Amino acid sequence: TYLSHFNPRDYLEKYYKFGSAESQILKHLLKNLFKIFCLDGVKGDLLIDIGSGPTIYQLLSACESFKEIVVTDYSDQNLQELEKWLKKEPAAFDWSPVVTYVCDLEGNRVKGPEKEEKLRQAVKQVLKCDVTQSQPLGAVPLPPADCVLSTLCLDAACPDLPTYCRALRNLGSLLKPGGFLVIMDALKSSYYMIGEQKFSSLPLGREAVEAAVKEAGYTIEWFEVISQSYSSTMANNEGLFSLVARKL
Amino acid sequence: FPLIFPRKGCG
Repeated sequence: TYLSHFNPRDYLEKYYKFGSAESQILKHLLKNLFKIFCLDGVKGDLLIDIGSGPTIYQLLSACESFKEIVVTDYSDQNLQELEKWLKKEPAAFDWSPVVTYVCDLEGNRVKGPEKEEKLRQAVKQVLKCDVTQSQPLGAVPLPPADCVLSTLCLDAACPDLPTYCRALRNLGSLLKPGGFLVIMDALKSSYYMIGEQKFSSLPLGREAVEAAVKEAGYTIEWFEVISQSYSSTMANNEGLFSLVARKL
Repeated sequence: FPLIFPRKGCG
């Protein structure tokens, strides 16, 4: 059903079982998250994960580099699903094959159970976010953070370049001067809206994304294209990218 | 929503 895309658990079961084109794209994301947090020096005390949705794959390597992680989403349902796993409930999603993959990428310094435990311990707060708001976390009493991570969670809320830029500028209020912004996102994306019977598209390319980051008050440390074009019946892009930036 | 891969979450 297309309605499955409105259900956080159906979404997990459709794509993340890791047992496919999507699995190969996920390995590209995981290799680059490991590179960012564990080879390229993005480390510190406090990391805020924006638009976490119901997934934890984006935090597995990050929890080696940050003592505290705040996860957030605009949807209560996403966060309910995520909390099933954080609280170790039996009906939670089985992330074990993914966790095992990341432990192997990290050279098996930790085994899966110890990695899951380190992540659950690091997650200190589960909060609503809204990148469209000048105070995206609603002014919760968090001190300025060392990193904000935004993985594949902006295009639904930011339908065009100016709104994308403004969301990045709003996220900057969460970071200390010099604090890292890590974006992962899709170049020239489109997603088929079954209800409205049209694609909705966000034309991100390197030059436009770099400009949006720099006008949102960051300096770019590194941009990289990390996968080739992908096409399913319901989405397209011309590859995924990651970008590491520092707040002014 | 809709969460259609590679979309992961809702900022």
